[PDB]
Amino acid sequence: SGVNNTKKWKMEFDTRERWENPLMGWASTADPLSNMVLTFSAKEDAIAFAEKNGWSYDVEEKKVPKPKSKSYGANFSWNKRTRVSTK
Amino acid sequence: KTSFGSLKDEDRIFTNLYGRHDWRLKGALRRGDWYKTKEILLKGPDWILGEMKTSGLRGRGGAGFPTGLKWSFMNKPSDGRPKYLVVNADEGEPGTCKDREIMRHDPHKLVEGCLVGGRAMGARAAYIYIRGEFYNEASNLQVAIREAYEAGLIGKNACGSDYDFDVFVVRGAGAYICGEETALIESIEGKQGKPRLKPPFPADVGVFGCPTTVANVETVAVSPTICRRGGTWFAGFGRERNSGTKLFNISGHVNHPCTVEEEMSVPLKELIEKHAGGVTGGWDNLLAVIPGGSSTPLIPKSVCETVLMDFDALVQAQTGLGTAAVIVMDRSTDIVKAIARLIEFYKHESCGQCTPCREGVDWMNKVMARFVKGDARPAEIDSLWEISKQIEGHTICALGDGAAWPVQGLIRHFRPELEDRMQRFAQQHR
Amino acid sequence: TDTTTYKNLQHHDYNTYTFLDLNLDLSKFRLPQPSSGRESPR
Amino acid sequence: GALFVHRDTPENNPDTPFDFTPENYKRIEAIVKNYPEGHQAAAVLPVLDLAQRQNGWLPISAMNKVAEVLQVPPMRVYEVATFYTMYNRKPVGKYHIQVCTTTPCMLRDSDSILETLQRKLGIKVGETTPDKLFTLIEVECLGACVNAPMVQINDNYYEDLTPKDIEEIIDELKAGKVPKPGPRSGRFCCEPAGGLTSLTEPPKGPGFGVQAGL
Amino acid sequence: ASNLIEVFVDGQSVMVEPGTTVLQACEKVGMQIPRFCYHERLSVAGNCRMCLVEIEKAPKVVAACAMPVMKGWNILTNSEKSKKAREGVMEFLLANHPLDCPICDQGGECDLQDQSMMFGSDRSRFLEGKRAVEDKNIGPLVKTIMTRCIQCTRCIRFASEIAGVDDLGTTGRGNDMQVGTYIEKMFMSELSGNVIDICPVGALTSKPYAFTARPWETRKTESIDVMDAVGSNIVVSTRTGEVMRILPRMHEDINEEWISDKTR
Ligand SMILES: Cc1cc2nc3c(=O)[nH]c(=O)nc-3n(C[C@H](O)[C@H](O)[C@H](O)COP(=O)(O)O)c2cc1C
Ligand code: SF4
Ligand code: SF4
Ligand code: SF4
Ligand code: FES
Ligand code: FES
Ligand SMILES: [K+]
Repeated sequence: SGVNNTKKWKMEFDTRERWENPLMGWASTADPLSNMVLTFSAKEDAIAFAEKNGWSYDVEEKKVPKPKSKSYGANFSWNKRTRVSTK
Repeated sequence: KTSFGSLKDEDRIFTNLYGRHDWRLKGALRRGDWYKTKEILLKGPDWILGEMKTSGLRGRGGAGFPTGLKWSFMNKPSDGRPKYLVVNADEGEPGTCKDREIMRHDPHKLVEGCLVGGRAMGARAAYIYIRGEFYNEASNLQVAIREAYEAGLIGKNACGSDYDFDVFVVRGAGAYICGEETALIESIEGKQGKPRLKPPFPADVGVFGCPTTVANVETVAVSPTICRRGGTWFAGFGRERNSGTKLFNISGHVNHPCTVEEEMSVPLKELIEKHAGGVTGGWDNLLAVIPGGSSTPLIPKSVCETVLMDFDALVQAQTGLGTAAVIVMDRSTDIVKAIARLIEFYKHESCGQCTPCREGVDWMNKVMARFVKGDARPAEIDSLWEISKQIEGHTICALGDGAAWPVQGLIRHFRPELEDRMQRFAQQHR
Repeated sequence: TDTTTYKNLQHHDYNTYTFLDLNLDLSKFRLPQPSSGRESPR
Repeated sequence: GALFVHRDTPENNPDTPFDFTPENYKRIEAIVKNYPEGHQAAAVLPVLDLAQRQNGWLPISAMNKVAEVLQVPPMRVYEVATFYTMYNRKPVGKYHIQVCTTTPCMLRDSDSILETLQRKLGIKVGETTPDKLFTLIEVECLGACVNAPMVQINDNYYEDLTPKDIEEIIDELKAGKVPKPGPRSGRFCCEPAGGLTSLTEPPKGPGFGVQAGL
Repeated sequence: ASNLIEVFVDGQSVMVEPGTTVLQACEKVGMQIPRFCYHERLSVAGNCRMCLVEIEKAPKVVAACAMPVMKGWNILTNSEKSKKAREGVMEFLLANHPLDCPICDQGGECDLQDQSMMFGSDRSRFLEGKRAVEDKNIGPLVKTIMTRCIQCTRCIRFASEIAGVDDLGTTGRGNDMQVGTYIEKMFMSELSGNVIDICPVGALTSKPYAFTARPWETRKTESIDVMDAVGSNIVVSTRTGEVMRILPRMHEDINEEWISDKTR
């Protein structure tokens, strides 16, 4: 339930091929930018870095949780359907 | 007045406490119940609330919150919802039998008090949640309610005052936590006896989601006598802010354990040596007293010498006036065993809804059992104090407080007894 | 006017259905109940 | 001691024959009419208590029958039946002796009462006699503390007990008579022993001490 | 400021609507109050007592998940009383919590472990024996190890409100109160892996995912589900080039916090 990992913008790369090692069965790779994750304080900063380094980018906006009307007294309503049957 | 006690029988409210007269409608009418209650209901809600406020009656349930203000919390226009008065007849707390006595011996006082409180707050019904073990008491209450319904005091014309009121009796099924306000409301609503948080208060969202007020049986039953005799007389009895009469259940190591009606602010020594016949073996043989039921901590004989039976007096004595249940323990008492039995009672009666009470009261029960056996080291005394302080004030209801308080009282007063037991155990193993 | 004898002996001859029989007798004396507008909270 | 997990046994499967009598159905209707409309789920406790009073104990078929009568979830019925301690989810004897062992009863020596019951019935606490006549359990405070020590047998309170008194009560129950409730120490109720310290004079009567203007 | 009230979190002023809880005001400011039983899409329960915070000039700490801010309240979230309350509540949870962390599917995904490290004490005073609860068999999807359960009623509230089955609940009282089904009942509706999601402890784990991987080693890929035409946003958890798990993504306009059982 923690939200400390949803504070900073991240840039990652597209996933490339990971095959199986014939000797041990390990995950072998051929691209170097597989574990490359970059941290930014702003979407515009990530945009500037991506355009500066010449990489084509796909950007999705920050999904924030919608504000919710939480009421403890709704669990014990006279007529509404929000009354709970257990606790 | 500076000395309190010696209450007169002409001023005692529960005149049939001992069941020596008829408990039915004829006996209640002879004793003075249901007199001018139509005039009371016609004088209406604001006058009754003012009478309760000027009487200064506090809750007999435990907390003692001012009854006039608590009942005036529902002095609001209706928002399309019905309003309910609820009577807490559970009486789960140990040491207490007064509600049982007045239900089985003066039930018409309870019914008239339900009518008076329901009119004073504005209400269509009073639900009396009785303890499930009180089957004969519930049947006597239903007989009295049937008598009132046949006489026309209740139902579709409240004594001819053009007020509609219904009194229901609903039985529990064996839970001490169902004596709590919100857990009692849930138990009436048909779920488990788990207390709900505040806010919302029962004066806004209560039983079935209506405005409601849970009140003690003693409070409800002394309401119409307060209305008839005036609030000035009830306030004149007792001290300032601790007024009126009170039912004391004296039990334990006394010669005559009994339920008595006495004026408030009475000395504990005077009360015991007058009504209980004294401590078995004498006042010098007295060791400790739990003065307000098991929720309140214990007090030793040295402070029992001059202590009074007020809310404020016991607060100054680092205790409280709960259900006025005076449990007396002499020198022969195993004090640690008694307190551990109380903690075991709280372990069995906690509803387990919320983590501090659930886990910590189980923890205190285990630690108290090891303390009775002597099976620990004396740092665990301070550890148990810290555990009790963690439980107290962090729980949903006050059962966590009422379980942390006896441990705190035992650690505060009888700590050398604990340490002596613990070192005796250590030396008889090593 | 007797004060020396117990007078709760009516609780001695109570059976296991006394409370609910009294409730069933009392059901005819009561007012109609309020409705929440729903037959159940579901 | 008890477990709050149901196990399917031939005597407690959800096919044991339970059904309310027509009188019990009338009582259920009275309870539902006592509660407000749209809140018939509040009638779980009285209907379950009525089922227990009809059947003795409370089998899972009876609990499901209560659920389907009240149109409430069977899990809500199970929650109530497992939360509340007066509901017998296992068969009990004809007489269910409950000895209170909370602190004031312990001070007034309920331990001797428990020991004498154990020696008289030949059983330990929590178990039933082989003739299915007596179940003996320990309980918390039953609300009659000034009459300690005390037991509850079915719906009756037997108070101010001595070992001889509880032996006489057990003998009367074995013979099949009613032992009559109340204290056995000679006092009628919670009054002080050896005379009354209060309420000695007759009550004043109606219209005494009434304030003016009422 | 029409129909708005000013409150303070650590002295910082913030406008809130009436009915806003203390926890909601704190997360509006930007601090996440610790929680175990509160879920923003479930009903308010208020039982774990982990969201206890101190209001200024108030002697009793209040539960932020249920108490609404009144007016001008200064919520001292990082006060001594709040820290002591959090330490005590975590001590009470871990007193009877079982030492099952290496054999737990909730290895690095444990809210209990993380909130222990962030707010609880670093040692135990529990010298007694821990309780143990027998396990259940509610289905081949959700594996139940109920000894780890901390009785937060999140699964019960989810099944009552969102799944709409009314099958789970608490049986018993006190320390013996057990979450589950009283009878041997198989809890299989759709949207039934979300109890595995919202169970903070590893009491309700995924049986296909049982003993397979760890959250720190699983890589997260944000993708879309194609099992139906809802288009639920998901995370594919892949370790060493193999798809290991499917989790939901928070998208308030499509699937909120949950995915179907077929999707999962
Ligand atoms: C665990 C617990 C048990 C209680 N049991 C009772 C009880 O059996 N009877 C009672 O009248 N009050 C009981 N109370 C106190 C109630 O809160 C109180 O009686 C109720 O709010 C009515 O208030 P009053 O004292 O003004 O009438 C209990 C409180 C707690 C915390
Ligand atoms: S304090 Fe104890 S009895 Fe009260 S709600 Fe919490 S668990 Fe239940
Ligand atoms: S739920 Fe968390 S604290 Fe409990 S055993 Fe699993 S990892 Fe450990
Ligand atoms: S099983 Fe999990 S979600 Fe359910 S009450 Fe227990 S800890 Fe909470
Ligand atoms: S303590 Fe035994 S009846 Fe109350
Ligand atoms: S998060 Fe508020 S008490 Fe659980
Ligand atoms: K989980």
